[PDB]
Amino acid sequence: TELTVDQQTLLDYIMDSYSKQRMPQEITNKILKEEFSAEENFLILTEMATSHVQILVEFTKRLPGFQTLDHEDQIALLKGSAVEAMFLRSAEIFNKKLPAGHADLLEERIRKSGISDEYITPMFSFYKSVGELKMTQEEYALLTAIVILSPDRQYIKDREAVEKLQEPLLDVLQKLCKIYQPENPQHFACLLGRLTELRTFNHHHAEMLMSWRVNDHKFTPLLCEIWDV
Amino acid sequence: ENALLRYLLDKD
Ligand SMILES: CC[C@H]1[C@@H](O)[C@@H]2[C@H](CC[C@]3(C)[C@@H]([C@H](C)CCC(=O)O)CC[C@@H]23)[C@@]2(C)CC[C@@H](O)C[C@@H]12
Repeated sequence: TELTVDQQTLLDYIMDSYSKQRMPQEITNKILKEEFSAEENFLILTEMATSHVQILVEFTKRLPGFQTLDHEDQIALLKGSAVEAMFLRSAEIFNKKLPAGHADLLEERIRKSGISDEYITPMFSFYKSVGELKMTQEEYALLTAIVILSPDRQYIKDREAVEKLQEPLLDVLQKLCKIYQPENPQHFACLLGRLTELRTFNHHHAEMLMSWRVNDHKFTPLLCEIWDV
Repeated sequence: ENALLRYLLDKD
């Protein structure tokens, strides 16, 4: 049950920063009330995603060292992580602890919302898989944290400067792995795995986009820019 | 040009 002071600080700071913003009540219950419609569901889901993107961009702005990085690189990392992050969040939301409320319902909206059942089946498989890992808020926070902090992102001019900030997070997730799940482990390798995994999922994602349609509705200008089009 | 994101980066 190790965990140095420098680490617990970081984890405490990150876990603080992780649960601050949160999804606005309005957009949230919007899935509980209001009803179905392949076009409505698309609007709801497409609204949220636009929100999540705002939240995320705040979290990454208050992640140790972040504002210290070259301005361009900062974009890059955000442009770079936006989807994957959402995947993790998506993961976190779905599997694990059913608060017996809206979430199980969120899946219905996704199911039949102009999204081909050929993409929601493998995707919802992946999520079930990370679910097998039985993670904790901390892991999700760190995973998201380390993912936003990837030096191997298509355009960042200075990778060393990004790593410095990434390693610490990485070292905290690792030692955090032994502790919560020592039975194996490999669990820390497995996780870094899913990271490499969702990276190819960002690939199926841009494709499935150009085929998602729904009447003729459009994507919020933000998504159009962070989901390319 | 990622103008929307930039705007969200600097004071959201
Ligand atoms: C088949 C899988 C779906 C879920 O992962 C959906 C995303 C859209 C964004 C969400 C609605 C996420 C939401 C913005 C999280 C909000 C929060 O912060 O709580 C969680 C569930 C996500 C779809 C439709 C669209 C993008 C595709 O890659 C995955 C789809």
